[PDB]
Amino acid sequence: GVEIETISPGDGRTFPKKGQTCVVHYTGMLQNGKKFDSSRDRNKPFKFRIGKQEVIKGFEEGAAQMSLGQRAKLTCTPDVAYGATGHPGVIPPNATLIFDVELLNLE
Repeated sequence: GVEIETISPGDGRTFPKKGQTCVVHYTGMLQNGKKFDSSRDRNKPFKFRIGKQEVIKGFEEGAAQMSLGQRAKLTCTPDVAYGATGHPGVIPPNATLIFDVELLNLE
């Protein structure tokens, strides 16, 4: 369950593919809750690649459904990120995730 609500600008044609490393200024948010993660704070914008199951599955499909310069708005289901177990002390079990994601990559 990946729902994209795109803030427009970018190009919409340079899509991420396999074997590519992409750079994201992500921003976490809990539904009816506060912030829990921000790459904007640490100022190291989280270089990662595609297809190695590094990130969660809900964030993985959202990165492929964007392009260079875009600014999406993720909405993930509990079963794709943590909802059975829950990340200990940081994410409660059966939680719904909200993300502000801007992709400014290379490659």
